[PDB]
Amino acid sequence: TLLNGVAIIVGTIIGSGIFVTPTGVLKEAGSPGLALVVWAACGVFSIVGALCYAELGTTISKSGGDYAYMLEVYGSLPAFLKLWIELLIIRPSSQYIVALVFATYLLKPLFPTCPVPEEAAKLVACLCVLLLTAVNCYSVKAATRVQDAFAAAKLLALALIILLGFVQIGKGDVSNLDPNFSFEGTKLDVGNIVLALYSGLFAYGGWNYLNFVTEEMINPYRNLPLAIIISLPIVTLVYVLTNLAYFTTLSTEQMLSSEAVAVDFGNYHLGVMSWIIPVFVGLSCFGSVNGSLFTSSRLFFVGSREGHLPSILSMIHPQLLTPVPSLVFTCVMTLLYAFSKDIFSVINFFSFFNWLCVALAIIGMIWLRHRKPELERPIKVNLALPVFFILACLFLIAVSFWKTPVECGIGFTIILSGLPVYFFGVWWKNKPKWLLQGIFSTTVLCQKLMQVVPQET
Amino acid sequence: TGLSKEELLKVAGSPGWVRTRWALLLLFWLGWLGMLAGAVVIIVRAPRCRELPAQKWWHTGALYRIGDLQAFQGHGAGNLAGLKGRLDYLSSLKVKGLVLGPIHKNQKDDVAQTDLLQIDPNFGSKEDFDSLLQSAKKKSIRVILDLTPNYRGENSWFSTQVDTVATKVKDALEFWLQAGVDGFQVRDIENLKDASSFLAEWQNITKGFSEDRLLIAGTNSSDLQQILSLLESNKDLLLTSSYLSDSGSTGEHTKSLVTQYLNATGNRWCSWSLSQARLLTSFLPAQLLRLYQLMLFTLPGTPVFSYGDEIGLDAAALPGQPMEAPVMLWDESSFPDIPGAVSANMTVKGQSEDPGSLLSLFRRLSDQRSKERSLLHGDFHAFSAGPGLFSYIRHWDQNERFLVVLNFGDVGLSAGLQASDLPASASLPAKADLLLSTQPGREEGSPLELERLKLEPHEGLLLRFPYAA
Ligand SMILES: CCCCCCCCCCCCCCCCCC(=O)OC[C@H](COP(=O)(O)O)OC(=O)CCCCCCCCCCCCCCCCC
Ligand SMILES: CCCCCCCCCCCCCCCCCC(=O)OC[C@H](COP(=O)(O)O)OC(=O)CCCCCCCCCCCCCCCCC
Ligand SMILES: *[C@@H]1O[C@H](CO)[C@@H](O[C@@H]2O[C@H](CO)[C@@H](O)[C@H](O)[C@H]2NC(C)=O)[C@H](O)[C@H]1NC(C)=O
Ligand SMILES: *[C@@H]1O[C@H](CO)[C@@H](O[C@@H]2O[C@H](CO)[C@@H](O)[C@H](O)[C@H]2NC(C)=O)[C@H](O)[C@H]1NC(C)=O
Ligand SMILES: *[C@@H]1O[C@H](CO)[C@@H](O[C@@H]2O[C@H](CO)[C@@H](O)[C@H](O)[C@H]2NC(C)=O)[C@H](O)[C@H]1NC(C)=O
Ligand SMILES: *[C@@H]1O[C@H](CO)[C@@H](O[C@@H]2O[C@H](CO)[C@@H](O)[C@H](O)[C@H]2NC(C)=O)[C@H](O)[C@H]1NC(C)=O
Repeated sequence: TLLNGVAIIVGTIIGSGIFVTPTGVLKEAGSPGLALVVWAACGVFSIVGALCYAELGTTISKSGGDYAYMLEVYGSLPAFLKLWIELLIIRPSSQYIVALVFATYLLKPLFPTCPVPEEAAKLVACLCVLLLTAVNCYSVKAATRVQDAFAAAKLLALALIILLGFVQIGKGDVSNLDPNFSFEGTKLDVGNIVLALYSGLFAYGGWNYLNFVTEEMINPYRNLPLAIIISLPIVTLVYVLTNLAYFTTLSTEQMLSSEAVAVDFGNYHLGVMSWIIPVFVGLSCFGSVNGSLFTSSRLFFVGSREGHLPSILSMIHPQLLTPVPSLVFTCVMTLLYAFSKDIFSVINFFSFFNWLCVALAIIGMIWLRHRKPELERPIKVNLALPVFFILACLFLIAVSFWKTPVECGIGFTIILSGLPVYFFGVWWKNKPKWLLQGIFSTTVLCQKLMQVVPQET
Repeated sequence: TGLSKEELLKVAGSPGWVRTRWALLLLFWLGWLGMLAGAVVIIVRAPRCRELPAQKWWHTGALYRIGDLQAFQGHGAGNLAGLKGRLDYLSSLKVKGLVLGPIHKNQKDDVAQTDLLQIDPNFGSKEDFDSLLQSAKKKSIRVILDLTPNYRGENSWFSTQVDTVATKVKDALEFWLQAGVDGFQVRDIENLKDASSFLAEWQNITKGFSEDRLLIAGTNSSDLQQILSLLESNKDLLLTSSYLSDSGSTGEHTKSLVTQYLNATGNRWCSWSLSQARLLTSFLPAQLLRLYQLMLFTLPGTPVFSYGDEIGLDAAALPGQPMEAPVMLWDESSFPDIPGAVSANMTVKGQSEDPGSLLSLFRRLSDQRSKERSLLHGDFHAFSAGPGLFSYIRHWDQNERFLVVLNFGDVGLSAGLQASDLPASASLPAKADLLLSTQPGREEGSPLELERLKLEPHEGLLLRFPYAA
């Protein structure tokens, strides 16, 4: 369908990171002049990235996503190393942030001018997850209705911010801020700019492993690459209009202070100010870790089938079936990031390995443009476009060792831990035979423990 | 594939494994409700918030006295429309208001020929004045209109019969509020007979239209007891005086005035100015100019300044000049009578590029005063230190705490900042980051040690340290 290719794909890319990241670009850019440039410079950069995946999703198109696209290209311990990162780094830490933001927009309507304690925002973050991972261990068809009510709340909040931000300039005192004092200034050109970009890049993502099923179910067939070029400028439009409601109605010191900017817009604008904003921002962040648990199970079914990822996972329950050993594995790793210090220390830790996973996936496209031609590419983009993409993406990582190398130091530590469990995983000689009974011993204990049965082999 | 099949599992998993499955399921919702109220504990025994104290617009930054426009610009430009281009400079200082005037019709020394409602045509007309208010209000700089009647003679208040003189003030407060001014000022009310009854009536009139309007008043009095007679029935009345103007030049003498004037009023809003009309260089030597400023921008109240206070405008350093209203200097071409008597450092332009100048000190302080919620309306507590110091702390609810250290003597000392009296909410740490200094030669950003803090002769320090326990 012509328009429904956009309407499905716009609500997918609008995430709940828009209620977090305006504070994080503002403290790494200085003024709203250079802050609104970062929202536009992240605007264009993600049209380039989604075109690189609009073609790469169509060439191979097996099943299993970004992992399986690299499984075709390398097909060895590079594939497991890419799998060892997403189970441990990308998928846990991005769910913690949305859970941590669900806390601070729920505990900030009763702490109006002060700061929420660190130790209490974590225990409402953990509570939100463990509550929500247990719904998905129960009825899936009940949890899918729960996915319905949170799409509507994410749009009612982001419009009511606008229509109150629209009349606030129309009531009087046009250009109530007019601040661009560091639009030419406060710019280190290496450190603070990239750190402001990581907050902007987080703000809408999921143009990578979410669009391939989005096109597939209608089969409109290769009018999708225009359908994202229509779509992603609508998202950069909404993500810039919402900052215009922030910089006018708030100040640049009231914004960088608080943790919930959306309630400061809500507090000043209206006196009801409690039934509206932290509810609608609260339901919106409550859905992005719900729907991150529907789609979490798909990865396990692909990895265990290929001989990676030992087969305790990818087993499903009897009555009221739901992938139970997988959801337990994700929620444990999610709560292991409750040992973290700052939320923008997590976004900088998340987006380091997100944007190295993306960059090697597209270097592997050029080496599949160099080597192995005639693979029936339904979509081929101009090859000058992906080399715009890598040369920027090496520029993000190479400055991220000049800036905060200790978190990337423990990030390369955890991927040297995936190397011996690779050699223990598939390369290992089953010669000593003491362990082969034990692997069967350990696995059948968990099946008796959880009541989970294998796939229909 | 290493497993037990669907049918083989339903053989093996049934017996008493059902009970250890219902036990781990029931231990979940207990370990969930255990984490539930374990968070609800922390949300109840948490220190709450102080509610914010409904500030007015003058609370939030300095004011600025401009008495002589003639000087304020120069020759040829001494008018209201030539003043209207200066708001780019006045917002460079981040002031929040202007003491403007007096601009009304004063011939000389005559009651019947002094009309407060008519402007003096040496400045412009009412339409020029309405151009000024409307241009200022776009930058959010309010305009306070000075209404001292005989602003050209010896006695300011026309020594003959007075109830018609106050009647001229009684309608002039009605007139200019309709034009939309946001505040007034009378001066020299020691020349007013029964000041405390007319001021309280005019305060009823300035608050009679709205509550966003103020009424400053001046006197040459430095008597602590005489001021409080004026502030007896009136509490929402600003009142500048020469109370701090008498020197002493010592800290414990200066400490005694600030504490007592706060103690005798309690905790109301002050207005920390040296005099009612003049400059700071009238009452201070050349090296204390950098040192008050900082103290002025940090005490609880509204600092009130005059033009040239930020550049060190010294009338004694430049001959051929009226003490009452010195040449508002701007550039090297600012003193047209004797060329070469003005150095590069002296004008607005030459100091606007040096990061160590006195005007560079004024913009950093007026920045922090208008943004930091401690220096906006945090509470004031001083404490004892060495013999020639004056140190104090500004601190609000949970925001950033501030520490000021001033050395009013010319002997280089150490700190000795014994707190011993402050609450735990404003308890000092061992180390604290340095924000600025008056003398150059410090590492701005490095946390200094307060017990090993050594002071230089005439050096101020502003430090900061966060809320902790
Ligand atoms: C945390 C969640 C618990 C609930 C879910 C249970 C999941 C259990 C496994 C968790 C880890 C899963 C990823 C393992 C890494 C991939 C390995 C792989 O792909 O092998 C395929 C391989 C093939 O399985 P198959 O396809 O079923 O034949 O499976 C295995 O080899 C299982 C090997 C288990 C041990 C992994 C290596 C651990 C070495 C360090 C052990 C340290 C223990 C702690 C010491 C004491 C500390 C106090
Ligand atoms: C203070 C810290 C928080 C407290 C504990 C934190 C961690 C708790 C475990 C993870 C969070 C559990 C979320 C809830 C999951 C169950 C929700 C549900 O109702 O499902 C219905 C599900 C199906 O119902 P059924 O038909 O009765 O089986 O219930 C279960 O299958 C039981 C699930 C409970 C498992 C809890 C303990 C996990 C065992 C991990 C084994 C680890 C050793 C093996 C080696 C691997 C490690 C290397
Ligand atoms: C207005 O000024 C008067 C006279 O100085 C102050 O005293 C009030 O006088 C009015 C006259 O009726 C009385 O109703 C009040 O009771 C007096 N004060 C009090 C206690 O309210 C008065 O304080 C000034 N402003 C006001 C009215 O608050
Ligand atoms: C305010 O300034 C005047 C001007 O010198 C001080 O002196 C008074 O002057 C008037 C007439 O000019 C006399 O009638 C007074 O008797 C003078 N005062 C005294 C104490 O002799 C006046 O003292 C100053 N006010 C204060 C409070 O010091
Ligand atoms: C000044 O503030 C202090 C409290 O800090 C009070 O002074 C007290 O005054 C009484 C009576 O003169 C003495 O018995 C106390 O010893 C004083 N205490 C201190 C700490 O000095 C009082 O509130 C204020 N002074 C006056 C005169 O009101
Ligand atoms: C510009 O400032 C300089 C330096 O502060 C002044 O030149 C000094 O004047 C003092 C007078 O007390 C002399 O003691 C110094 O020897 C002078 N310094 C130099 C380097 O010669 C100068 O006076 C200032 N500008 C004006 C017009 O006063």
